[PDB]
Order: sequence, then C-alpha cells, then structure tokens
Amino acid sequence: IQRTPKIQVYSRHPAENGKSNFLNCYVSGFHPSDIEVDLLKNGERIEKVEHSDLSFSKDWSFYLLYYTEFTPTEKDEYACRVNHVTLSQPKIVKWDRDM
Amino acid sequence: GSHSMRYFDTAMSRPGRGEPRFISVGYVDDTQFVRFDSDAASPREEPRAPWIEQEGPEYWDRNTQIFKTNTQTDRESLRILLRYYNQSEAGSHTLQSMYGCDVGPDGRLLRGHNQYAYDGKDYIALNEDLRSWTAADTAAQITQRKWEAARVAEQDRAYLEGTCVEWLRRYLENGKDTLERADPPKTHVTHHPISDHEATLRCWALGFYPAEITLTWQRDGEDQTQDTELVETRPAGDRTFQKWAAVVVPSGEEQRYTCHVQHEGLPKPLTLRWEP
Amino acid sequence: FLRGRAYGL
Repeated sequence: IQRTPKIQVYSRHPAENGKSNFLNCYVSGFHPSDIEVDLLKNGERIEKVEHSDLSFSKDWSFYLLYYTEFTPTEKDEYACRVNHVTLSQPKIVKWDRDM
Repeated sequence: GSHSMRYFDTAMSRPGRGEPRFISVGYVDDTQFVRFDSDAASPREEPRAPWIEQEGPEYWDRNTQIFKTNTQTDRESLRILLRYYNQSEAGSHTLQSMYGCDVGPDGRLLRGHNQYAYDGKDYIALNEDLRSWTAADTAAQITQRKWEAARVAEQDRAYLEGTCVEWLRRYLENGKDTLERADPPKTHVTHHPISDHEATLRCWALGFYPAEITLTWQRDGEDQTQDTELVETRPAGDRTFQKWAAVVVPSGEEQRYTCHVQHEGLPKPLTLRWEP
Repeated sequence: FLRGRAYGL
C-alpha cells in the first residue's frame, strides 16, 4: 500500500571548509508523493531551500532532490528532516562528509 | 550510444481540495527537458536543457493541447477507478503512467514502453510486442477489453514507433553537446576502521552522466555482491550522479580488494584499490 | 513530444 522514503544527505562537490558548495537531501522510494522535507543548520530550518520537480522510478515510487547553497566549516552541523504519512514523527538524517 | 525518451505522468486526487493535480515530466535519458503541470498556466523548460527553447509556438501549442486532453482523460480515469475498486469518493488516489522509446546509436527503435499504475501498483502495461496488454488484476482486464475493442495498442504503437522515435532523434541533434556526452565517473577509495580488526573500504564514483553505472568489489578476483553495501545512485544537482559501494574487510587484507567500475563514459572498465 | 491519451481506463 505505502512505501517509506529512503533519505540521503550529501554535498554536490567533496566538502572543503571555507569553500562554497551545495547541500543535498535526496528523498526516494516513497509512495504516496506528499512529503515534508527540511534542511537543518545546527538544528534549525534553513530558508531558501529549492527542490526538483516530483518524478518517479521504474517501480512507481517517488523521488525529489532538496538543495541549498552552503559553505561548510569544521564546527557547523547539517541535517535533513523528513516527514511522510508512513513515519510516526520526522526522520532526521545527519550530513556526514564520508557518505 | 543508446538513448531513451520518457514521460512520467502523475494524477493525484485530493477530495475537498480541488480537481486532481496532473503532472507530465519529460526526460531524454537522465535529463529532464519539460514539465507540464495542471497547477501552472504554461510549461516550464529546463535551463540544463536549453536545446528545447528552439522549438517555437507550433510545438508548444500542440503540446499544451495534448496535455489538457490528458488532464481530462486522467481525471475521468481516476473517477472510473473508484468504481473498478469499489472505493469511496473520500480518499486520495494516484494514477501514474510512464511511456516512451529506447533507440540505438542509429536512432532506430530498440523498445517502446507504456505502463500505468494505480496507487503504486501495476495496473496495465503495453507488452514489449507493442500489441498485447498485461492486466494486473480483474479491474485492469476491463480496461484491456475496452482497449482491444478500440484498437488502442495500434494508436500507442504508432506514437512509440513514429512521433517518439522522430522527436528523440531531433532532441538528440539539437542537444548534441550535452545529450550525446557521457561524463565518466571520478573515482577513489576511502578507508575507515570499524574496530581493531575490521575496516570499511568505500569505493566512490562522482560527476558521472548518465546515471547508469556498475560498482562492484572483488576479493582475490571474486565478486563480493552479497557482502557489498550499495547506496542508490543519487543526483548531484548539476546533471551528474554519485554512487558508492562499501565492503567490511579484515584489517590488514585491504590490498586483496579491488573496486571495479563500469560506465558509458569509460572506454574500458576501471580497477582501483585503497592507496594508503 | 507528448502522446495524447487514446482512451481512458
């Protein structure tokens, strides 16, 4: 009936402190299409987050890319918060440079 | 190389919230080039697909009219589906379809596609023969009988062998600088200890186009498929894709592992290892 | 280029 989203958080280019980049939250494998996605900076919602147009894979499950321009630093924490009809509460996925 | 054209169509009912929202997204391989949305007056073109801008009014007029016709059909098909599945008018439902063509280097048809789903499940599909239908259940058998009687497969095959093939060929010509260019992956292997006796070897592939790629790990020249963690290929946001494959190896045995990378952008498959 | 739906379900 319903499918829970897979979540990946990562940067467009390999992370470099001080260097401008894009922070990405790829949500995929979910059904139905309504989803709530936020990018967080030190636990707070980032404003001006853009997203791709809703599409779907060969198995019919939906996918979207959420992204924002950012400049990483050693100290700053980034995460992606996602909510879907299949989730009891929002799911938080932390940005880890090695993934 | 080989190419595809696909439209991904979604119609989602939302009772008490207006008519069902209808969206048709067009792609050439992994490049989105057009989007039609019932929530929008005119279509949107992709900046990464500037080659579509040279189409002119006749193309946009006819495509806008086909989309409007498709919005009405899909909204009607959504009402009929509730009857086919004995469903209430209260719930939200999704009708999806994906169709298009695959062509070889000579631009000749390799295969056509036209499948539909209701609520995430296969509903009806045009078989590879472009003549017969696979109905998933008894409700889709009613659609199947109605389409055999109306000879719909012939009309869809015509689009798939005709319009679909000829327009992809034209899109590939107009967008030759990008659509015809394969960007090879940039690769490297990272290493992270898990414990005092195991370490993760992660083989990375970045900046590649198209999305299609094979990342495998071998230990002593033997494929490690069962033990390899493989993430889903993901978009970078600049048209390119990224993917990694990771293996858990006994510490000190890293050099017995080799990552194998196959991608259209590469003249031959790459082999790489952890370089401490 | 879009395909027009030949018939509904």
